[PDB]
Amino acid sequence: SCPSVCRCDAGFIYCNDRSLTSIPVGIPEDATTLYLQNNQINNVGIPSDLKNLLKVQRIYLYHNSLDEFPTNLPKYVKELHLQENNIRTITYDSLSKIPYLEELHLDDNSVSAVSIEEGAFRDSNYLRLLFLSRNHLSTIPGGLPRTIEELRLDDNRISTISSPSLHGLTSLKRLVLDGNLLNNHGLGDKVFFNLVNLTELSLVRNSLTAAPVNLPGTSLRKLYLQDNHINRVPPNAFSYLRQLYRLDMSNNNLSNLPQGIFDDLDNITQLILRNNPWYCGCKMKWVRDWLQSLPVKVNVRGLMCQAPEKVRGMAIKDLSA
Repeated sequence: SCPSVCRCDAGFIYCNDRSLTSIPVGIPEDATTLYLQNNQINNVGIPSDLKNLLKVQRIYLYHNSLDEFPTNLPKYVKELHLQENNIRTITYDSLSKIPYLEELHLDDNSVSAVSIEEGAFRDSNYLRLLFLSRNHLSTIPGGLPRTIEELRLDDNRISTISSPSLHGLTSLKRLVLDGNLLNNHGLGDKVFFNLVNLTELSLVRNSLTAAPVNLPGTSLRKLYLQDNHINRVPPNAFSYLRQLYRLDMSNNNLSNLPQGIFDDLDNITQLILRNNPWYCGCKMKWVRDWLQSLPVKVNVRGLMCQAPEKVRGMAIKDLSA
């Protein structure tokens, strides 16, 4: 039942790390897992008798010679790994050919905003986990199904986010937008407000000049704004976030905080504000009284004076005038 080069055992077919250019024509009728990882298999190397396999559920095709989205894939593919390859073309035809698809992997690929077909993902409503990280995507695609729970777009070329692109995704929980050229104007006017089930949001290493407003405080626990150029934070930005557990704002251009900003945060435990040139004067004296009243279980780190030079390297909670 098994080929000469590739070796299989009770539905688990291991053809991996054998320097194969094309998949073997014959595979056992009854299968569960198919390993084609770390090989030289290209888009043309896929045989015609691959779609005939019904029992298959998970295929590992990462680190291969794929140029576009694979064709003639099996009728049932729950888990599909298409990472570390040169995939550029993702059309409606190749994606709709797989009626059942729970999770799709697309890490370290040459996928852009214009490469994807307009409303391609809208057909397959089984998608829950989608990873579009380490790609050349200029913007988040509009056509996406509501069933997505986890979405990752880290280390991309995203500059602007369109409004109807993220609207409608009710069951979305995690959204990662790291290593992008996203500014305060580039980010949607209202784009996170509708995401009610959103728990984790990451905006690490972006061109953001200020903290965004209209954030959902229904399920959000972790908010990441690390390695940004945030100068001023409005009082409405952290307001209503009564369920926020962690707040990381390391490496930012913040100098002074306005009165009544962390008052709405009730479930707050972590308040990271490291690498910030804080100006310790008279207008921000409210922070001194705030830190000595509640922060016992709540920890505020990196909140030290940088201006003036006389009181540099000292905590606001210990200082008094």
